[PDB]
Amino acid sequence: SALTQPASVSGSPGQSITISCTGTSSDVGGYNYVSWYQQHPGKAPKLMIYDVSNRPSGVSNRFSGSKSGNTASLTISGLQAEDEADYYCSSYTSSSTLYVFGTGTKVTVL
Amino acid sequence: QVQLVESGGGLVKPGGSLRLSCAASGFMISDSYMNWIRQPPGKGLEWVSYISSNGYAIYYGDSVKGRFTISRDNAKNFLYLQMNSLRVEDTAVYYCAREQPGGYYDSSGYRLDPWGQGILVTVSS
Amino acid sequence: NLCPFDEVFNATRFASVYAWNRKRISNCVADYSVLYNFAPFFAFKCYGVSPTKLNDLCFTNVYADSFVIRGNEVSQIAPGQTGNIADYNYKLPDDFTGCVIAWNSNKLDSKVGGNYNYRYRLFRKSNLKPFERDISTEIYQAGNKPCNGVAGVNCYFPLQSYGFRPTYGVGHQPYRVVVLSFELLHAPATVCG
Repeated sequence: SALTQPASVSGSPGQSITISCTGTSSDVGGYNYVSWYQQHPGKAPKLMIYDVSNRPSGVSNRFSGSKSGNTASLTISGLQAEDEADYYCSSYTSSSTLYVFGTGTKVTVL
Repeated sequence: QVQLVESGGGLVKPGGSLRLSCAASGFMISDSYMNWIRQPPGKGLEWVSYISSNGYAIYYGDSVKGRFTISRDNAKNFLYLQMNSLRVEDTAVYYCAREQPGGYYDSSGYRLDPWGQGILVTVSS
Repeated sequence: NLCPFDEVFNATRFASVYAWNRKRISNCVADYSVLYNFAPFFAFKCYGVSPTKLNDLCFTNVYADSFVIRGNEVSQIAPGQTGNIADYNYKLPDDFTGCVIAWNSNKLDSKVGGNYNYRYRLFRKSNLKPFERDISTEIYQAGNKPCNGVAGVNCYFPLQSYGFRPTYGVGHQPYRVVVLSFELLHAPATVCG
């Protein structure tokens, strides 16, 4: 039981990106508790968003989460440079395992 | 503000054991639900275990079941996770993270907010 | 100045029965028309008042207690009824007035293998007066100074886990519950609307 998160994306400052994160009908769809964390190489992953629409402190409005059925999808606007980092979609389930994670996305800017 | 520093990891031989200590600073570890996250080198993240506030609810990862005991030192205010009878596939970095909505009237979904610095373990000859 | 109703019913994590939580809500305009939204509302009943008339009167001080109990014991939470959920766990008075609300939530409190997070005192020396909660840790006796840390034929641990599983019969799945209690001595009106 793991979420399927895509490989990688690429764009220049000013473009905008989306990232898909699918799942089953027990972890993502049916609970809508998915969250998203970011990790630069060499730092503990830091919380980016949770509760989808709930953006936490400090985060640039440039991130926009959304959940449709089973799929979840992030959309980041105003392509910058710091975007160079891994992004993991995580979720809380109801069988064994109270949290799963996505394969991981590498976001690189051209 | 609130730090989660780790200590106790490093190199080991296969079959042996080791113990990781998670020290919380900036707040009280005796009332914050905790849980460990393991990440192999060059892969994603994976769940390890979880302690509750009660101390009476303990949930292990399905793979670390049967080994990898967990506990808390509410006297020394740390968390301890002893990995016992390790194998070659467990080499990874480990993070000690706390669930944010640890209050009693949160009406807010869970999220691991305070992250750990993380320490590595390597299992081979 | 509305009242925080959708902040206690929308709570993310409840307390266990034996250490139930109380919260005072006052100095605000309370409306009981929004409560119908959440859950199937397996039980919503009042003693001393009728809900259709409840949106009108003003009260002295209304309290709210929340906890989680099994699904075959919901009946035990009633004025002056005997059983095992209102003898040593938590008890309400025989002259109670107010309302009770419960909704089986087996989708957020039951994991696979038994959710061992909510317990209740099975052994108590003497029953309890209304609206008192006991958190004192003590081992039951066995015709001798009770085992100081151990368990024999008797000398069992006071608290027993529920172990909720997602396959039980309806009467064994957990049920979130909340109780409203208020005086109507027409004391200085503090809440209505």
